[PDB]
Amino acid sequence: MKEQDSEEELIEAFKVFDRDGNGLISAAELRHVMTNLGEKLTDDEVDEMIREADIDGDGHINYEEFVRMMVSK
Amino acid sequence: KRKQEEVSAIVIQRAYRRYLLKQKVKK
Repeated sequence: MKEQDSEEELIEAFKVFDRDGNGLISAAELRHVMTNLGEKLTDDEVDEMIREADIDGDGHINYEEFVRMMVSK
Repeated sequence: KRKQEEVSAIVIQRAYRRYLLKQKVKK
């Protein structure tokens, strides 16, 4: 019906980089991490995903809303 | 003490690929 190969993997994958404790990630550090790894994640592509994720106050980003909208729409 | 951090970073990277794509079929 509606798999969750990305949702579950995204929530879990991000969880590994949890800092806030509740379930958030810093875009500042998250940028260098992802870009520095994988297939050299572009700085532009990472800037978009993080911008739509949330980013409030300093740089807190909940991977629940980000993943939610990522699949919800 | 395997760096599982990078691993999760690979799969999550795949999500971004689908994210940028997904919402982009026609009109």
